[PDB]
Amino acid sequence: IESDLERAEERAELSEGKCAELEEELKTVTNNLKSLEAQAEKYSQKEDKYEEEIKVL
Amino acid sequence: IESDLERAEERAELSEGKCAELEEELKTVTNNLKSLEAQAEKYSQKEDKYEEEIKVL
Repeated sequence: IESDLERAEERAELSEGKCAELEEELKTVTNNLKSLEAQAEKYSQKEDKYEEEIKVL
Repeated sequence: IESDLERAEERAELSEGKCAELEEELKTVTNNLKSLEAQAEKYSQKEDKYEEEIKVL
């Protein structure tokens, strides 16, 4: 039973490590998505401004 | 020892489930990020053309 307990412990440790890594990856990619969305909104506004400038000039 | 082993194995199962869910989230967010990268590239091309026309005018 002691050997069985050791095996269970090591499996749990590996699973937790993978979980932590996945958490970090998701955090990074979600931050990237947020930044890109803000940039896209600003770009739409800039595009409208540029079209207005084209018309007036 | 037997009780501790049972609890450890249950913990490992829970961690594995969490890892699977994290994998799903990561893949979904990755796809969304790629789509928005393409959108931003289109934004960049539009801005380039508008800038050129502004210069000409």
